[PDB]
Amino acid sequence: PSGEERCIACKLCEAVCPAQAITIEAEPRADGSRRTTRYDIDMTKCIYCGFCQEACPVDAIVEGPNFEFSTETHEELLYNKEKLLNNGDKWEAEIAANIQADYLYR
Amino acid sequence: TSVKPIFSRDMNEAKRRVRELYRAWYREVPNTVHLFQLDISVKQGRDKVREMFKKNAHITDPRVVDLLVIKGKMELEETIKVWKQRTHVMRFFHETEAPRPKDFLSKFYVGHDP
Amino acid sequence: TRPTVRPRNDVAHKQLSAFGEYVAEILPKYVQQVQVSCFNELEICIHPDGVIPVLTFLRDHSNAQFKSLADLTAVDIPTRQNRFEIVYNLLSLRFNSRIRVKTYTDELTPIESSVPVYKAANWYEREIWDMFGVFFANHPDLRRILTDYGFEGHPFRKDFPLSGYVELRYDDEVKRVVAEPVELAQEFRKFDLNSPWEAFPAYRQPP
Amino acid sequence: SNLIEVFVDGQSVMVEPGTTVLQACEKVGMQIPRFCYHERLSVAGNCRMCLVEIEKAPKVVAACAMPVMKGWNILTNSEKTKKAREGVMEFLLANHPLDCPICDQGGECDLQDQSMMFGSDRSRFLEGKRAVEDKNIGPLVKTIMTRCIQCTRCIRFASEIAGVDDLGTTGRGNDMQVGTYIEKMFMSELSGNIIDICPVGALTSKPYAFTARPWETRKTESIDVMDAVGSNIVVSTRTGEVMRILPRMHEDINEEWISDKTRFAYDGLKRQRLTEPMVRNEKGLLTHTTWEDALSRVAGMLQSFQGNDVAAIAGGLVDAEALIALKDLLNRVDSDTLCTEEVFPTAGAGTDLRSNYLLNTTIAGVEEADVVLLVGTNPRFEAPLFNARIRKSWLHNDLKVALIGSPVDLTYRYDHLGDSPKILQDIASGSHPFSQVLQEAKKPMVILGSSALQRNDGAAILAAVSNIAQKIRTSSGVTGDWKVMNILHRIASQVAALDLGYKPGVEAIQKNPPKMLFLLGADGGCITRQDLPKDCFIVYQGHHGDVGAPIADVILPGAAYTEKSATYVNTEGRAQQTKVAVTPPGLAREDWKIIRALSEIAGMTLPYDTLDQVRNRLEEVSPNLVRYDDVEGANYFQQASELSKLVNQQLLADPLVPPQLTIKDFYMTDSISRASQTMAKCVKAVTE
Amino acid sequence: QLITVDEKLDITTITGVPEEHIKTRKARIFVPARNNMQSGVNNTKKWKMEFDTRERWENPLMGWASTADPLSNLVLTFSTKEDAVAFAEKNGWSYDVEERKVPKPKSKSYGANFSWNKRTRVSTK
Amino acid sequence: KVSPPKRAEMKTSMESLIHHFKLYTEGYQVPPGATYTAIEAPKGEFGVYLV
Amino acid sequence: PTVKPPTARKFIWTNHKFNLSGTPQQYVPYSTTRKKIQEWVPPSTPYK
Amino acid sequence: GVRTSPTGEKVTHTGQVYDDGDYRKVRFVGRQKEVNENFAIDLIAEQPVSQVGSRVISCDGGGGALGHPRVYINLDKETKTGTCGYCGLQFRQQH
Amino acid sequence: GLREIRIHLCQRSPGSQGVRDFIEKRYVELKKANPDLPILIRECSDVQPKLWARYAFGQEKNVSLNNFSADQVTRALENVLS
Ligand code: SF4
Ligand code: SF4
Ligand code: SF4
Ligand code: SF4
Ligand code: FES
Ligand SMILES: [K+]
Ligand SMILES: [Zn+2]
Repeated sequence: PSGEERCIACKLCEAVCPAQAITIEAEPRADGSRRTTRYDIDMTKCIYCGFCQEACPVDAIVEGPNFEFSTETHEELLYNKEKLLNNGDKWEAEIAANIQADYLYR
Repeated sequence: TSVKPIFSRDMNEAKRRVRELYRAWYREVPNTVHLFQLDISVKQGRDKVREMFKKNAHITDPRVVDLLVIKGKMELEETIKVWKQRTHVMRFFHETEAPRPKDFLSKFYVGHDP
Repeated sequence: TRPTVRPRNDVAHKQLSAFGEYVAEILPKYVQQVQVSCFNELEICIHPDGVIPVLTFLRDHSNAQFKSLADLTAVDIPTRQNRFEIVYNLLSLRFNSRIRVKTYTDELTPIESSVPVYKAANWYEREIWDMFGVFFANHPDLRRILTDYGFEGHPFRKDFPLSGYVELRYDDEVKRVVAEPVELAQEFRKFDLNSPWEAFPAYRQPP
Repeated sequence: SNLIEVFVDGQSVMVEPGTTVLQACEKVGMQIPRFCYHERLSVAGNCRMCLVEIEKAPKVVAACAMPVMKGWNILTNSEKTKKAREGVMEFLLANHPLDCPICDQGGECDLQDQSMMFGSDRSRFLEGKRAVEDKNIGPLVKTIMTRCIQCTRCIRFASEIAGVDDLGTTGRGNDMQVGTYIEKMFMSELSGNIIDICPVGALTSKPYAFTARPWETRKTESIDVMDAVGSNIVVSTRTGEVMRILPRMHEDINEEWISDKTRFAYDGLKRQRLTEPMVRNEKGLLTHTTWEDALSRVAGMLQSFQGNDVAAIAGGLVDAEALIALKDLLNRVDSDTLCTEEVFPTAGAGTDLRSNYLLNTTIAGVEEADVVLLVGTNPRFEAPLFNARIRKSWLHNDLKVALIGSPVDLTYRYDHLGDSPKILQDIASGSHPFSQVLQEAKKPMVILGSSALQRNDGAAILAAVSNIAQKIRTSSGVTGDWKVMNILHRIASQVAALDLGYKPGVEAIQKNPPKMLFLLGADGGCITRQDLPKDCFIVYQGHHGDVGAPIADVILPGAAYTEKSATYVNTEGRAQQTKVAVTPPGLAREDWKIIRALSEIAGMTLPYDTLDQVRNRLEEVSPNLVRYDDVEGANYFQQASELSKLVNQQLLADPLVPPQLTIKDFYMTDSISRASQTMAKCVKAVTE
Repeated sequence: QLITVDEKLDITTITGVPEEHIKTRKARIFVPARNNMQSGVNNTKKWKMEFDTRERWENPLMGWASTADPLSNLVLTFSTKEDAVAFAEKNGWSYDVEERKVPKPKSKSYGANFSWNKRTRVSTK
Repeated sequence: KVSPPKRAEMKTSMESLIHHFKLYTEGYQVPPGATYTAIEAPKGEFGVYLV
Repeated sequence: PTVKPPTARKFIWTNHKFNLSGTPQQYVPYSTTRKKIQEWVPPSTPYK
Repeated sequence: GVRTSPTGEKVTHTGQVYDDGDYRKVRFVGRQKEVNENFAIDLIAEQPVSQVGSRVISCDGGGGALGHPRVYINLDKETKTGTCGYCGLQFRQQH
Repeated sequence: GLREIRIHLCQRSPGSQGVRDFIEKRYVELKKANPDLPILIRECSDVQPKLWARYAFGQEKNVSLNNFSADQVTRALENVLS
């Protein structure tokens, strides 16, 4: 809620990803925080299996409800950290409500 | 050093099988150039066939020779029955691959590969 | 009475042990080892010379009747001088039982084709030849079945790289699909996952 | 003979008396769980994770501290044993913080791994946890002390291995805290090893923080080149980048430790790098060019000079392959002026006899010595892992150590004989009381530092020290095969260069100034343009832009030790080879290949094209250079002593003062460490 | 019936491996060193075969690590040094073998911590 | 040690966090062995020979 | 959302955006990390 | 905050920006560079420090099982605040 | 002219006994005579003993010394030095 990233660069999502679709680099931020400098998802490697959001200990990476994001070029499906943070800012209102409905089954 | 043979008891039987396969490939090249409508000539096809046989000229194990002949025959059956396509037949010629240097200095300039 | 632990079935274990030695008594010329797993599967380890006698006996014998070849495959273990293990999984409908028969071979030693015993073996043996390079003698029609035409190598060998040696693309200059040495925009990332602490003392090997 | 019989799970094993229960289990291939125990530290017995049942004995014993008894049957998988482990693991995890996602130890944590293998799968702790404050102990080690499990490994390592009694425990009970009590830095030259021994993420590497996880790193087994010890390391890389350096166990060299320079200077490989060939433009400024142009200019100049007009200087991080390739190249123009920056006296036998310039006792031989004489050396900073071996003997063998030189802190009490080089003549004549100790000693060891030979009377120093060892061996009372005389080196490339026949020191260049000069990684500044003709042509081949590069006419970028498979000979004479962890950056190339390519352009092609072929060449020059991990013995010390006495020399009146007197001079001693931003932090911290 | 074949096993022409990746490669046969960050020794039991490291470069689009080396990830496990060498001989690879490094046996004594007159006496527990 | 803990427990208990961490990185170890397991799949017998 | 409005956050987009593929404001990938190796810079003055 | 490089390219929260002469910025010509404008480092620093009356406090990020793993923070040092290693919230001891 | 002499021998093999005898006996006098000539004696186990001579411009000749006597070794070096 404060606007801080949930992701702590633990790399559990990267380890479990069946498709090796996640690439992560991290270092200490300008303050002492443990944060990513690279967070990529190759959406053309991803199998949309959801293991990454299961593996995440802080609910940082989620699969949202959007399924209407087909593109005209391949490169537009290679998401870097800026694109994914924008997705979270774009979809948080729906995402938080969906997690609210399902987190007691998890 | 006692082992189970594949087809040939010794290297003289094996070389007989090798010569027979070479004849079958030699006879086939004119048909392959015709059926697949290749822009190479029959000499080029037969030169390539000869090249493939000479890369293995140093084998002395009849079981290894038996397998190369076995694989060579499957390779030929794919061609005669047109299970292969033009792309598969032309993969032997590496047309789109640029020439990699073999001398030291040329390798030195491009990168680190020995 | 232990909700999470798989129950044992010692009756089936007893029955399979008795049959395992029954097969060893009838086929001593070939059988090299018989074992029964803790989850009750019987494996017969035979000399490769006995593939036809052993499979024929299991199919035709009145106390066997393994009329169905469920699966036939190979395993590659590079540390063995006979690196390939050939595995036959058979099912007997009459006695509602399964049996596994295993043998071995290397890159240059042929294994007798079992198509005369099980016609199901025809494609299974082509797959083994295709993916492992094991040659099956007297096969009615041995050729690649899964790999691309003209493909070179046997991908299921442990020393064959995951991504192979060649990749394909369409080239406009020659107006056809071409094969070229493989380059990956992102190399597959090898993970070292094995923990350095032993997990199963029951399987420890002598030092 | 005296072996007693015990049983592990009913299997008989014969062990020496005094063997612990934990050691008896290892002989049948079982590893008992542990936290506080470490085979190179004193036994503690506090974590209780090694508790194991002895058959028909009511109480479980601490397997790490309990000597076995004849006939004992050690039930290492009993219900009693397994339930002891579950209880102990449960207490360890009660106050432990839920940190694994943010903890650097994650994935290579003994607490995680032994919880998985020997612990329960859930928690019944329903209270709040302890939280401890963090403690600053310098820029190299981060402390998140709430993760500490009070195993005291760091305390025992700091005291026993580093010889520093700064770490301890304060308070008691559940509030007992590991630390220094006061605000204090733990900045030993071996301090980084407490990161490795700490079983949890309580002590982690500050430079490495958060950058990688264990499972995703590729491990290249290599050799350190920050000193002449030859420490075995593992370079951890990920996606073509070097992430950290770890020790690699070698009992006869570094055991399982490394120095801080070895561990933390790798970040100097990421900065100030030579990545492209460079030549001087039309205004005398270096500009990027291609390899073809750069090599042509050098080859053109090479073809116009001969004899004394061509010389070379090999720096401290050069590999044997580059050394032999450059020697052959200059030989083909009849030049013999192949020099090193590091001086060795060429008087007498010089480099003719390997025994004259080697650590003949070997590193592991220190553990058999009974008296050690150190001359003109601060082994603490010149060879940190060699000084740790001395302290190990000083501690476990009651070794007697004496020193001639500055009274530096060696981390163990020694007998300071004085810093005057004249003291050596008194020992030899028998006047000095310490002369009697050497006669008494049954395995004496005299060690002369290579730094003491950088003086202008190094030949006198070597002859004096060599003389003392000569009397000891002639005096009898010493087993024949024991070696007394030793030279302790500090430069990774020195021994290989002396083996190949390089002249030690740049004296020859000063004697006969050349017209064309090769600087093979030479960054000591021994030769500058003021010692050379005005229009001298200087080629610098190296991996860092430091001292040599900014004065060169041509720059040929080479590979660092992490970027090539190259041979280095340590101070014992043992040859070792690195492996490629990552490839050289940019346009840089393997160093012997640059010389081989330059030879073809110059029309003087060398007769080897591959790494195996150049290594066959090394065998021709010195066959020991391809016997990896083998220490070939060198004899004929009597011959060296005879020659050394022929020419009288006078010692100077300068007292022996090593180049390194305190820790601040340890961190930067070469191009890589000088470009390391971590080493700069260490220097700032220890001087502020 | 069996035949006598009096040659060293050599299968490089029936493995499909390209010429470049048989004779330019250098296999290393070794037992992996213990990860010094942990005390467990279970990853030091088997012999490994790995090949020489080659170039990895940055993908222009995303910055990923690209490779043109098909053997970069190929690692083989063997029971003994002899098995690994035999596998490399018959495949035509040049190899370097490294002796297994077993930890030395140590003399451990808890009572040494309290010595009457030795230096092993500890100043803290 | 086989099935990951519930998320609420992973965020409260030290044992659960450790086991979650290890299951989603290393995964559980399987005792050595081999099985041919088959079911009556809709298309017939579907089996795995898992080593 | 009229009856059950969503939770308001400062960082949530106030203005929703449709699919921008094929337009000047489409997403273009790039590496988000900085250069890893620093190259030596030669001195700017002559001295040789 | 989102600076702009002298060329005009926006600098990201990771400090990334193509330098002058880097051809790779051609990929943004006629298009745009995707940059998230909500820098987490700035937002977290706007949260007020929380005063607590105990030596140790616990943080789960808020929201119960929707937050992060619960950690306990020590507040003994008075020269600084106690920070949560997961969410970056700061705590101080009330006298 | 001659530039360098390298002698390789085994520390223990009986095939190197003559060379070991030469080094122990008459190396000091050979070096005393040729002060500026490098005579690199390099011992390595299980190597065939051998004499290497390097002349101007990188030309090298090697002479085997296997099972040579201390006298034969002396003859071999005299040929090289002359
Ligand atoms: S959903 Fe996609 S990114 Fe996530 S684990 Fe599955 S394949 Fe990987
Ligand atoms: S998204 Fe979650 S699982 Fe992935 S690195 Fe970040 S915190 Fe770890
Ligand atoms: S020390 Fe180990 S158990 Fe403790 S938080 Fe770190 S990884 Fe987890
Ligand atoms: S800091 Fe680490 S090594 Fe030191 S006592 Fe705590 S857990 Fe043990
Ligand atoms: S390992 Fe024995 S009590 Fe700690
Ligand atoms: K640690
Ligand atoms: Zn928090």
